[PDB]
Amino acid sequence: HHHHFNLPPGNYKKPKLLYCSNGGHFLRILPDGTVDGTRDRSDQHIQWQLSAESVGEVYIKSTETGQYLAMDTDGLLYGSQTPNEECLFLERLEENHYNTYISKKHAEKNWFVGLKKNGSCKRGPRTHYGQKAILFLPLPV
Repeated sequence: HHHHFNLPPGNYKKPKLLYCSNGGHFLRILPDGTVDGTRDRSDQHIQWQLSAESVGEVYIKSTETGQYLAMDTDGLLYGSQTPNEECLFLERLEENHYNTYISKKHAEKNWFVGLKKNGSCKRGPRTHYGQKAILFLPLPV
């Protein structure tokens, strides 16, 4: 393993909103695959269903569009129609409270899912332990 194994105390029984404390944005993915963050809780593209493939390994899927959140070879988040190795994330507890998501594919480089204060997604190499951009709080829908 290249990462710790502190896991968040929760399940995948129901869909969730992925709230980012950094700028207070909900993770969003449009039908065309555009990924970003919005503070509009009425938005119809911020609902996600997570599922575990292995303990601590999750798929993060848009309930509205059916797309899987994924990070590409350049560290850009995108929406994949079908599950692939770029769609798996290591879901972990952080600062004993939040959830972080590390790209399994690029785990050795510590590339995380993250949102800047202006609501734009961070590129993998620009993320790292210690940022508020990578801290999420799963909220009920």
